[PDB]
Amino acid sequence: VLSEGEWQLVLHVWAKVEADVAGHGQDILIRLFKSHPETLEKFDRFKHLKTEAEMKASEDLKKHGVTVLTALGAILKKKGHHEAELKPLAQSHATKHKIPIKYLEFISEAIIHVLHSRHPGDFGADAQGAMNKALELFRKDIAAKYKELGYQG
Ligand code: HEM
Repeated sequence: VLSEGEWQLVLHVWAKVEADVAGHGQDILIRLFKSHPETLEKFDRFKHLKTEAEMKASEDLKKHGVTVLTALGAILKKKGHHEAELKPLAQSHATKHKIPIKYLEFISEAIIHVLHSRHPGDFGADAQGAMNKALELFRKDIAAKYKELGYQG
């Protein structure tokens, strides 16, 4: 469980992300695709993008970035009590999108990197630690749903 003070740190920085959801969403998906190219191959709708400049230019990619961060924000603000938000997400990602749990670890890494770049003063070691915990809690819960369904892997 995170403590109340750890959840404060997480939601303090997130309220800054929400100042520019679209620009954060871009940076994170682009970081993921460059760091782990195999993840881009899961997206039929972005597979054609070949360079970072092409990624940056895509309005559809920027739109999806907002989709992703908006779902994550709704989860984070539930401070652990995120059963109803997380279930639909685990089901589509396991059964329709076919996303390994490992790739959720990759995009967690991408989120922490971007937060670090954009918000040093609100993202010191204590905040990074809390955010890491929050994202581990997100993964652990997702992984349990995957296991139930037969997808752990
Ligand atoms: C922070 C973790 C993530 C969140 C919050 C998340 C959230 C979402 C949301 C809310 C949607 C649209 C509705 C749905 O189909 O569920 C979506 C679609 C999708 N996600 Fe994720 N996602 C996450 C991680 C990933 C990762 C790591 C991958 C792949 C490497 C992935 C692949 C997809 C694909 C393929 C779609 C369908 C895109 C399209 O064709 O419209 N997701 N995701």
